[PDB]
Amino acid sequence: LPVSMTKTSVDCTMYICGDSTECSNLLLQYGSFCTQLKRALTGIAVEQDKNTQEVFAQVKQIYKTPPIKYFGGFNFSQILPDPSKPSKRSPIEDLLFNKVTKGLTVLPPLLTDEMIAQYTSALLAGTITSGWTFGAGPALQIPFPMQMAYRFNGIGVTQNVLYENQKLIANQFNSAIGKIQDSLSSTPSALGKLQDVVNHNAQALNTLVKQLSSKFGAISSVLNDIFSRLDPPEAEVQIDRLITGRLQSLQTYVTQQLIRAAEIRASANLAATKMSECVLGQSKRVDFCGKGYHLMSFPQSAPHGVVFLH
Amino acid sequence: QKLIANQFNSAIGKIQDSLSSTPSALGKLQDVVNHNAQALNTLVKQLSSKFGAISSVLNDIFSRLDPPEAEVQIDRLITGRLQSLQTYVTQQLIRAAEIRASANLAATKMSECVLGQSKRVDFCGKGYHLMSFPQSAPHGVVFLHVTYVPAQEKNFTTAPAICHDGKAHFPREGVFVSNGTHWFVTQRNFYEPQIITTDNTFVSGNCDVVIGIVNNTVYDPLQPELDS
Amino acid sequence: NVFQTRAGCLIGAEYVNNSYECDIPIGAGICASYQSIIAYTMSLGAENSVAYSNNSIAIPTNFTISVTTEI
Ligand SMILES: *[C@@H]1O[C@H](CO)[C@@H](O[C@@H]2O[C@H](CO)[C@@H](O)[C@H](O)[C@H]2NC(C)=O)[C@H](O)[C@H]1NC(C)=O
Ligand SMILES: *[C@@H]1O[C@H](CO)[C@@H](O[C@@H]2O[C@H](CO)[C@@H](O)[C@H](O)[C@H]2NC(C)=O)[C@H](O)[C@H]1NC(C)=O
Ligand SMILES: *[C@@H]1O[C@H](CO)[C@@H](O[C@@H]2O[C@H](CO)[C@@H](O)[C@H](O)[C@H]2NC(C)=O)[C@H](O)[C@H]1NC(C)=O
Ligand SMILES: *[C@@H]1O[C@H](CO)[C@@H](O[C@@H]2O[C@H](CO)[C@@H](O)[C@H](O)[C@H]2NC(C)=O)[C@H](O)[C@H]1NC(C)=O
Ligand SMILES: *[C@@H]1O[C@H](CO)[C@@H](O[C@@H]2O[C@H](CO)[C@@H](O)[C@H](O)[C@H]2NC(C)=O)[C@H](O)[C@H]1NC(C)=O
Ligand SMILES: *[C@@H]1O[C@H](CO)[C@@H](O)[C@H](O)[C@H]1NC(C)=O
Repeated sequence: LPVSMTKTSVDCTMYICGDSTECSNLLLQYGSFCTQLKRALTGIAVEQDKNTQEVFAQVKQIYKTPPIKYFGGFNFSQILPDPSKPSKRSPIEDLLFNKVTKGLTVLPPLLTDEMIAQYTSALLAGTITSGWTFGAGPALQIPFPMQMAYRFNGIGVTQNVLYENQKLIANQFNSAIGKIQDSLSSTPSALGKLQDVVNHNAQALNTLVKQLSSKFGAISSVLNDIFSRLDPPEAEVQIDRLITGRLQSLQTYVTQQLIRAAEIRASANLAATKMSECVLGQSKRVDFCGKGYHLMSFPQSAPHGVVFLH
Repeated sequence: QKLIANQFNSAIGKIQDSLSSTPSALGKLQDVVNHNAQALNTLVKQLSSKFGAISSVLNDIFSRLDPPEAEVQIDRLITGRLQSLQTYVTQQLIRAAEIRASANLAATKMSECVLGQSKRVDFCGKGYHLMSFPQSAPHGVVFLHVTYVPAQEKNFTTAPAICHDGKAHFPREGVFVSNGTHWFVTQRNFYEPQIITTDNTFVSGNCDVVIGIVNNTVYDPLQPELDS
Repeated sequence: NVFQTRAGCLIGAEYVNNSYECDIPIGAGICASYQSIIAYTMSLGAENSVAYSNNSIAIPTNFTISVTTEI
């Protein structure tokens, strides 16, 4: 699920007029268009930051897994942080990170990748050591087999079913984790949503930049060329045509950015709901936290998004 | 009952005081109002723009110039004002879509939190949801989520099952806990230790399969009756 | 006071090793606040290690009724 896109900002006067002061003076007659563009882009950026905050900052505590990582035969090494790795990212998180790759500026996000990794690690530690109790109050520890017996009892299967064949269930879970790692490492188009986000942003910026070389019905697309080859009285006309074209292009870009921001906000709200209702608890809503009867979910951070292991 | 009622009353009073003292809590509706007012103000202020023409006054353009060129200037003014108006309308449409999403969420919250008790975690507030109360606000709605929050936890030693006469007894509803010497069965969300009997446990299989099973006696209520 | 950050170079505040919750977001995990003006790396939260063992359970012995507002 995508969560946020890149925070972008545009220099209106620099984009449209280069280094010409007469062009800026002419632009001054058009009102506060650049002000509206700045306000829209600032709103989009703060919205992206809020999206990340609502999706990932669900806990006020940073929980730690015990040094002795034995959970009744359940193997969690593929999703727990790797101390050997300098970035402290889980192997699945590392694979996810690897598999996803003027006048215009890109603002860095407020939360670095290390902070989101710490949030996901806290979520995993809380949901492993304390079950779902940490999402509703103080974290109360419970042995993992008993937590899984709770979760089996949640879906209408008695405790003895799990307790009598615990080893088989643990082996199946470990095999499933290995298989999902292999499936992510093999299928190339599994991460298509985040890549489409990145590609859409890059294409929009490149199109906006490429539009700057369009004549827009004028004699030339170079501002200094017009200012150096023509006298004023028709120079104002030519420059007016150029600048009105460039305002049209920039306004179109801002409108598409607003629409895409709304779409990403809807996706981020869905991701936050999924986090709350599948990671912090067990969900009876069918087909909401995976196909079949839901037991538990594990979050993994990804570039511009989040990955859920149902 | 008295303690719960007192806690509820104190919580409501605390909420009233918190709203009375914290201004930034009610900022969403204020942001809506500010956005609408700012957009309308910008639209009004845009009228005084030349839009590339010589004058921002239409009748002054008619009067001071010849109609052959005044018509071109007025065309520039008209296209500029149409652009401003359509920009305002487009931003209003996007904001209206966002408000529609918020209102749909609010209606769902009303239906699932006020008209019933919700098992969805964190949907009707932090903690286990009990009930909710709606309150009207300018351009919005305020929900008062009443939730149950556990407190004052205590350590115990637990076992998955109890082995008795070669039979494994599992808790019917609760869990097995021990204070150090004796074993009890208690409900999961509140400490109410009780004697382990055959009425609150069910038997399933022998003791050689379950890992961590412990040895303890299980009381049978019927034995004293036929003992006499 | 000149501080070099990932978002840019910030002039007028000094970096502080202490970590507090974010007040004025800056970028790349750095926030500014007025105590003079200081810049710091925001703190995610207070660490809390859960005493996990394979035969220990924590059971609440009390409760509190909580009321919260959503707008
Ligand atoms: C948990 O899983 C990990 C990997 O999924 C296991 O690590 C493997 O251990 C075997 C032998 O111990 C090695 O031959 C493999 O190369 C290891 N794999 C990796 C990726 O390191 C681990 O043994 C499992 N069990 C525990 C208790 O950690
Ligand atoms: C664990 O709880 C049981 C029951 O609450 C305790 O057993 C009772 O303890 C009291 C006080 O020590 C005695 O007066 C009773 O006679 C005991 N009942 C029985 C049936 O023996 C037990 O002492 C507690 N253990 C610990 C370590 O606190
Ligand atoms: C629980 O009780 C059973 C039954 O008394 C114990 O099983 C006995 O174990 C001893 C020593 O291991 C053997 O000599 C007996 O033959 C066993 N009896 C039976 C019927 O199998 C069991 O060891 C007890 N559990 C614990 C932890 O002490
Ligand atoms: C339950 O017992 C555990 C361990 O006996 C307690 O965890 C200890 O907490 C203290 C307080 O900070 C630490 O100094 C110890 O290092 C902890 N021990 C372990 C093994 O982590 C835990 O606090 C107890 N729970 C309650 C509610 O008292
Ligand atoms: C559960 O907590 C409540 C408070 O949240 C306790 O009520 C207190 O009880 C003591 C002694 O009975 C009084 O001195 C306090 O004034 C009470 N507090 C309030 C707010 O009225 C209650 O005793 C606790 N229950 C248990 C079993 O410990
Ligand atoms: C619990 O774990 C410890 C060490 O991790 C181990 O010695 C002990 O046997 C385990 N308990 C059970 C019932 O397997």
